[PDB]
Amino acid sequence: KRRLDSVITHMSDGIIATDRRGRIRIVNDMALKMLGMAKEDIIGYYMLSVLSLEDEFKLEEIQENNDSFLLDLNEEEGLIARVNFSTIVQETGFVTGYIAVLHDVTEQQV
Amino acid sequence: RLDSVITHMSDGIIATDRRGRIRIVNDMALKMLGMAKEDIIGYYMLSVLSLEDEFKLEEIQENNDSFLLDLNEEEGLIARVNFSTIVQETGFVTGYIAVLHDVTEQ
Ligand SMILES: [Zn+2]
Ligand SMILES: [Zn+2]
Repeated sequence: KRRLDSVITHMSDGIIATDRRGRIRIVNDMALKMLGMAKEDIIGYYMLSVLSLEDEFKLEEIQENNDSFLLDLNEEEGLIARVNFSTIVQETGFVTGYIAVLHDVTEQQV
Repeated sequence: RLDSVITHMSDGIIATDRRGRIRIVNDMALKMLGMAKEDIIGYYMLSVLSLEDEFKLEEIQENNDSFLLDLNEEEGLIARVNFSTIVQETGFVTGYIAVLHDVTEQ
């Protein structure tokens, strides 16, 4: 996690944070609305499976500096999110978790 | 295959269906284009970008090059445009993405 670019975040963003093993342990309400899912169907499940990426992408491929993935989060309700993955790291460099920031393509700024 | 693509909050974004017709466009893309939403939605992305002769949808998947476009008349804006595909679990395309980078962008 050398640059902060992939943790640039806005208040309308969906946030997912996982444990050491990539299982969702934090998910904010916006992420649940983007995903059309319930917190109970999310907590403890694998982030990459919930994001429908488990067969094209694995945790090992989340690098120190990642770019973004454009995802169709809800085809049933026309939502494109640019998705920024990143590792969480303690004081000596070791991965303790993972982050997904879900940016609505149509999100606004000032 | 998942395309990884560089994006910034200030970039214009255009999203299209399988036919390449614009369905989603953020406010920044409309500012860069200098065009109104209702003249953009449902029109061909490559027409709105004036590439219609020099680029084709079929080239997007396999292409890696980004292109330099002059975008706004009596505003004269230069953008770097990156093309990629939207692909779901199956592995089959649901549309296409245009990312518009202002060249003076930091
Ligand atoms: Zn955002
Ligand atoms: Zn940019």
